[PDB]
Amino acid sequence: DVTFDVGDEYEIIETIGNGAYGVVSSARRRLTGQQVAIKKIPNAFDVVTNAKRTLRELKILKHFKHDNIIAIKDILRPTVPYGEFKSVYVVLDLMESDLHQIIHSSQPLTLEHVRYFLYQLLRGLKYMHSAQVIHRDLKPSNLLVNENCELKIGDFGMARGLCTSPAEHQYFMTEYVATRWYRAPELMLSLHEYTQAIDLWSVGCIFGEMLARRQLFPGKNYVHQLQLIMMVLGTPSPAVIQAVGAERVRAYIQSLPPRQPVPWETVYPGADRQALSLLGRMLRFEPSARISAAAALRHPFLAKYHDPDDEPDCAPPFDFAFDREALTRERIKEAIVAEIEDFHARREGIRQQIR
Amino acid sequence: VLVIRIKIPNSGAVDWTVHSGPQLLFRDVLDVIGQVLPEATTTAFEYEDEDGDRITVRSDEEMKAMLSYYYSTVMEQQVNGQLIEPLQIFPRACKPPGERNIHGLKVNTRAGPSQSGRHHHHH
Ligand SMILES: Nc1ncnc2c1ncn2[C@@H]1O[C@H](COP(=O)(O)OP(=O)(O)NP(=O)(O)O)[C@@H](O)[C@H]1O
Repeated sequence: DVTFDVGDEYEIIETIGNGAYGVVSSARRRLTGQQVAIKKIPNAFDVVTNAKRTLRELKILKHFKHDNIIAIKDILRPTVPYGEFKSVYVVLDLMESDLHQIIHSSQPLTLEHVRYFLYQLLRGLKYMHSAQVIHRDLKPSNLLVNENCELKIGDFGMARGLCTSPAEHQYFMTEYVATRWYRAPELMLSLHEYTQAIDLWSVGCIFGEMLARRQLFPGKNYVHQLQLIMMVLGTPSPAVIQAVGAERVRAYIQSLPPRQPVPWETVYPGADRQALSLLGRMLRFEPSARISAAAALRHPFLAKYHDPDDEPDCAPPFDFAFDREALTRERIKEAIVAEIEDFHARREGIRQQIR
Repeated sequence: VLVIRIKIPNSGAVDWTVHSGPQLLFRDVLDVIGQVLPEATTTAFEYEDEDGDRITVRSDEEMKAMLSYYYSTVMEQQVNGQLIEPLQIFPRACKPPGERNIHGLKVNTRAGPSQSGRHHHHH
């Protein structure tokens, strides 16, 4: 179902990118000649969860303006007619590649590339985290990159905010899905504590990935993932082992010999002193011992790029009520249509420029 | 009605004529700013007090103190029948890359979701 009719503002050039919930293509704005990405989301209201995920994606990206977070340049107005409007078209910055493609190539990635990539990632996150937004699926392929090493965070469909009042934990895990490789212990263990720290486990994995140029914990299934981690980190302390909410994985946690951590200096033998020190501060079982993105920006490893004035918070926090968990499919379409209209309706050439 | 004047470097000024209203939000400014300054991202803007001292607005809250001062400033002016000055704001110049003191990366051939990979290309 990938057919792009964007017509007459834009000219489509090939196809770059694929996934669920949409297909992306390179395009050129006709008269200006500006190069963009266009992401078609075919039949985007047909399924209540895909519907929420779409509305969730538009509202989040509209809220942000940051050089390290991917930006919506345009959202095509419904073409003629409404006619049970189906596919949504969103225009974005054209990004040439992604960190996964970079990390795994025969191309050199120096310590200096990892410093600058890690810096930019942490920058955008400080921003997103102060909006009280947790990305929740952060992996090298979701981080877009271009020839000049600009790094921009993508893929906000998995992002959720809050956590709300004591509910919903539990239902915090619905719908979602994510590779277990970047998944955080509290998401693995149902630890009933879900914060922006979730993303910082993922950063540590990405950071380690960039140093070794191979996945840090590529688990083949659930306990294997749980095991691969425990190899290097050792077993979780009794306090976390007792904080496990289900299955009981607490059982089989209660089992096994208590293991000990492996110093990052052996797991990455030839690796920078500072990088390892920061990597260590990010990967920890307890979310509360994990360094923040805001504080990580101040680590000596990043000292070269650190600019307090250039590292903004996101001014009003994002408001995640509008949570659609039941919230009938049609009213969701209305809201998605409610955006795109507002998006255009906020211009408003309301101003005059002195000659 | 309120007019905000946006000083834009080496160009001129933009005069934004607000609704009214209420209410003016910090974002409403940022959104107008980024709209008149398309090639940049602006998270912040300053404005001058009686002393001529720049005072920065990073959010709502501080927005409210700008409006408070400027409204005082407005009261006094045409009480004396003086010509009413627009509220003038100076968008804080933010760095482009910029941040990257040095280097590039290849995008021609990716392939490639490797592990030890990746087996593909082309050119
Ligand atoms: N702005 C962009 N510039 C260049 N490539 C992009 C851009 N956006 C997305 N892509 C590529 O297209 C792919 C699909 O876009 P994406 O937004 O991730 O789809 P989706 O709704 O996230 N599907 P999924 O990845 O399964 O969750 C991405 O993985 C990118 O590799």
